[PDB]
Amino acid sequence: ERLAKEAAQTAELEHKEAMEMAEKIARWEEWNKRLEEVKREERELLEVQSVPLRNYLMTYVMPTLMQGLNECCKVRPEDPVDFLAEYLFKNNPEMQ
Amino acid sequence: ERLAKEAAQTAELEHKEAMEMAEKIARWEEWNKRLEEVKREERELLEV
Amino acid sequence: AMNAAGNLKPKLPFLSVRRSVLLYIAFHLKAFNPKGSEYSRKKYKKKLEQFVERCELITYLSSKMTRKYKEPQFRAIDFDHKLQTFLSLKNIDPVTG
Amino acid sequence: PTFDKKPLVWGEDLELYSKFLDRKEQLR
Repeated sequence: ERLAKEAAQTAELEHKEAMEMAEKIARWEEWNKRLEEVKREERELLEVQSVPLRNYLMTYVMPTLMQGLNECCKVRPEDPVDFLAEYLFKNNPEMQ
Repeated sequence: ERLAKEAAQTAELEHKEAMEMAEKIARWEEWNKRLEEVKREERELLEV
Repeated sequence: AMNAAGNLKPKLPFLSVRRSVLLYIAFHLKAFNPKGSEYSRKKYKKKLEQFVERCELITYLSSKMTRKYKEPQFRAIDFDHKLQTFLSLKNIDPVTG
Repeated sequence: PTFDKKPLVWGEDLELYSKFLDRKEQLR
């Protein structure tokens, strides 16, 4: 009977190890998923890095920047910088 | 002494933050006012 | 804008490039404003520093994590904090946060 | 990592497309 209880002890210990393995594998799979999010960010970095500065600024910033500048001019504010910065903070949350 | 210093410094920072937010809100509401005037000017200009 | 964009070539995680760069530039403009309320300028400066560190997360996490899985506890001390930070940013407002 | 010298159509650059339109009207 003692030997049978020893076998139960080791069986449950090894089932604990199987649980810990299943957790470790789930952790590793989530770790690979996270890494794939990181490699997505890597691809985005490569995409931006591809673009020489003139073109990168022109495409990404200038249309939005031009539009906001136009609206700031229509404001003729006491400070363009403050208005434009706030305007961008409001717009870009929607505007891409 | 430690607690008094921490309380004083944190209350000081919270008041500084409250003043900063008050100024931020005031500035923003002024720029909103300007934007409302921009609507008014442009709309009336287009209509007229 | 010229200094901010050219030097940083910015992007922040999860955002579009456009979103990251525009928002960063607008903050940078505020932070250096000749007549911006200066304690508020330094507040934006602090946020900008955090944004920079968060962009640094991209490079750190990509360089440190290989495609092969590697021993979790032998990851560098900051590594897991930085990962947790990235993951949290996925579900945080970038404007305030 | 992938690398390109992306060819740009004038329509893609607002500045170039503006210059194009201005030149077009000037010629016309």
